[PDB]
Amino acid sequence: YVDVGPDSVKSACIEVDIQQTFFDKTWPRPIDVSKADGIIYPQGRTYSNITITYQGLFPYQGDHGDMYVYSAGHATGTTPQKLFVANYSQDVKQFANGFVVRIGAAANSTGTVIISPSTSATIRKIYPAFMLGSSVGNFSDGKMGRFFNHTLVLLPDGCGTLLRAFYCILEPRSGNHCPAGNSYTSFATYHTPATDCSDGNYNRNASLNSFKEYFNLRNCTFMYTYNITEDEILEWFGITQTAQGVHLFSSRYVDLYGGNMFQFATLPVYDTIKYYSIIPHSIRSIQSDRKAWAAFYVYKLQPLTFLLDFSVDGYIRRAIDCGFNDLS
Amino acid sequence: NDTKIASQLGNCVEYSLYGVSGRGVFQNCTAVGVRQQRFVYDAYQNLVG
Repeated sequence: YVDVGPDSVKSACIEVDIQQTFFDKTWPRPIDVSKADGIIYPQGRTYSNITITYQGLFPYQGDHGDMYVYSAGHATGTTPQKLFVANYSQDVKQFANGFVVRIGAAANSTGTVIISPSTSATIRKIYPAFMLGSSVGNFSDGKMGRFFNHTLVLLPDGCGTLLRAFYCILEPRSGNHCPAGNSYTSFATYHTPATDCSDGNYNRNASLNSFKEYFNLRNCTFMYTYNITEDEILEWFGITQTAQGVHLFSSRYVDLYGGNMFQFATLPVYDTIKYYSIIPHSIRSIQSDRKAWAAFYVYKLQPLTFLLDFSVDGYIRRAIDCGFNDLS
Repeated sequence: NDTKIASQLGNCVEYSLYGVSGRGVFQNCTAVGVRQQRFVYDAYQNLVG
């Protein structure tokens, strides 16, 4: 099997307090289809400035999306305290023929800390983590979303510059505040900026090790990694599945400014995905050094058709959802 | 030990490009986007370049 490295020594975990009422916010973001927002570029072909009709999977034009916000854990003084996170681990979703997301949408602006929102800290881009698989069921403590067999994991590690993918299995731990333990609340992962992300040595395993503290990886069959560099300019990302297996898309590799998605990578796994969830995460930074994080959005794909206004440089610049209204 | 047929410029000699095939004349023209999608097409799916 894949060399993920050693099993973490402790079976123990940091307690996860659910603070979900702090995360209720209202910042809807409808798709601006006339800016080609959320448009996945067609596969294997390109076009001139000619307008063409098209059929493919797309987000619904009027959908304002699902919004999630990552936050720092509790800390006081100069040290870490028990985690404070949203109840997003319980948000099981049926897979719906893939999805797309927006990252960094609130970047280069200010907002609030959310978990301790009175601080009114400026907000910055943060990269999301996710899990996918063919089945879900109850955790031994009756919590929602435990997964069966093998699941996909997409985890940024350490700083946003490193990304890893996995296709193995997970095993529960009997330590305090962990899945086989009966002191368990909910699953979470974390990053600790005090030692993680050193400027001359970013911690490539930081997020992975905190993942390992709640679950023992077992029987891993796939791992992949990628290189990213920081950019507060908005990025698009998404996942689809075909009979050729799961595919990964991003706007970052080709079209940093127009935002058109392209298939940056693909995955060997063709096992059908029936469920999807977002992995909760938290920052272990000192409370006075805490920073607010930018809003994050998710939209679901549908077999829609569109006009596409290609640019002479082939970026799609405008589009029309045919079914949105009678004018369209 | 071959004629180096990766390009001609040009007349009308049949071609194969990564399993895409047809017959035609090639010429060294300017670039259009999107670069590195390889195959440029019109609305009737004729390969343009």
